[PDB]
Amino acid sequence: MNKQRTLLISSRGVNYRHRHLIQDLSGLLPHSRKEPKLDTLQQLNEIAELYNCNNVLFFEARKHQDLYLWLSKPPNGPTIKFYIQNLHTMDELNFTGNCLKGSRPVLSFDQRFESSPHYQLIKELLVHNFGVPPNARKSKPFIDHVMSFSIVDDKIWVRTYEISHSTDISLVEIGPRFVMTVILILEGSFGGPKIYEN
Amino acid sequence: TQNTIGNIPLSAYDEMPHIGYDINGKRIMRPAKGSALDQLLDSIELPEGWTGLLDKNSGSSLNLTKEELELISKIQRNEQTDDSINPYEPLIDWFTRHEEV
Amino acid sequence: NNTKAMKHALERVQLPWKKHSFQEHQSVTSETNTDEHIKDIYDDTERELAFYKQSLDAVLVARDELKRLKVPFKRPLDYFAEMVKSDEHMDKIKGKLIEEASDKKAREEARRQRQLKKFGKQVQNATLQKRQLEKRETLEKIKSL
Amino acid sequence: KNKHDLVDEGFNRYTFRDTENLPDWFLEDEKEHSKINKPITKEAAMAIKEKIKAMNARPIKKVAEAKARKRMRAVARLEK
Repeated sequence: MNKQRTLLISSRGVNYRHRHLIQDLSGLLPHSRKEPKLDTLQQLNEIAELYNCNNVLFFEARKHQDLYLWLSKPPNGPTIKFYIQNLHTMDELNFTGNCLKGSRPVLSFDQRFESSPHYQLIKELLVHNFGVPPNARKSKPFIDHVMSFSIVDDKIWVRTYEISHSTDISLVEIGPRFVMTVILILEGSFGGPKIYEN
Repeated sequence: TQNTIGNIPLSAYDEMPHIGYDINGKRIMRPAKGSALDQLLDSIELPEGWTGLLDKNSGSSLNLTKEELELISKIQRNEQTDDSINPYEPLIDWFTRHEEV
Repeated sequence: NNTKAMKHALERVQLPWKKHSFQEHQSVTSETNTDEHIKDIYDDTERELAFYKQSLDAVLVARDELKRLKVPFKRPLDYFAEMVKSDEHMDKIKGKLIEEASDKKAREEARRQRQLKKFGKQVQNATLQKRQLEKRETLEKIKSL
Repeated sequence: KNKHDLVDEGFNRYTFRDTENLPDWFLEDEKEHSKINKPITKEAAMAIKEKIKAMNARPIKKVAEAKARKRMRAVARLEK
């Protein structure tokens, strides 16, 4: 019943670490239509229109240390500008554990996401955008990891834990551990007046 | 895909009676138990679309269709890939039709 | 910051999850956890454990609801499918873990071998004289009878 | 790559060329120099070496003769 597709795009100005985030998210998401590079705002709807994308992850970097994810629904959806502060990529050696490449995750959430309609919208968009469809073409059956989402100090801390089994269950943390500071929410996709500000 | 095992080597499953698992978890069984005669025949007079690699769906050798083999040859001798087109269309003068004042 | 258009956005974007199976959604909300109960908010040691507790909660609930349906949960150890981190990458991590374990054991045996070089002489002469004490002990135990 | 992808790639620098009416002394100079250097793999070179290898390529005779060569080499390095 749920049928979705993500577009993973980049901007010129993305460094080493941020490139590894597009690598590892394209790994974890089986419905990730990975795209190389974009140069410029309005074009991204049309890219999504070509590949039949239900979602568009636009990773921007203005100053080369920064990262700004522009999560969106293409045709008329409310796009969300983030600023991602902390970063620990997939290829950091302290993390131990193999998730299946693009298996169905389990989305974990928080109480304070239902506190406002504001955090309710990002909660929903993280469910179907950062999540998975039940029958994605590159998706692996037996469920093997989670997506831990939790808010503290007005920012959502994202982690991906591989579940560990013994013969009841453990779970060792891996993958992109990062905060998401909700900067801005537009009314339409990359156009129209701004709904939310900080 | 319907075999759902990625860029892993098919060295694994050579000792199994199945090639991997698929969406909604069930056993993709290896399709046939061929004769030793047929296997020796396919190492002397190799199959039509023989490609030397192993299929992901089944342990059997991945062959090619007649149409694909035709398409590879038509790339290498250049021979017009997309048919139902004329190589020599009449120059339809879409701009000189209307005289300038 | 008008919540009106936000609710209008929730009208268009959302899909009915309660009107369908869990498998279509697969999102255990860990409501009743605000994660503001954590002491040492900028120290990230209690915070790691608190996030771990939240994750483990959602895993157990998802295990229950997914077991309620006839869809399997565990990795069978019978499909060797493609994983996120490559095998050479996993050999790098495992290499590092065995390296750190060998370094810890190296410092433990360092204390051991240094003690053997310091008190090796005393070990020699004590064991030898104790052996001779045992010689005279046994010989006295024969000479008495 | 599927059929649809190769049909795109098929339109080269060298498409839309007549070949049947033309004299041979012209085509034998075109066909030598009409080869677009597409990237290869080791994976393909393996199979094409496995495709060309014929039956009498490695009999018992030539295996025994190969060892007869290497024994003579192992003797020639004790001649010094």
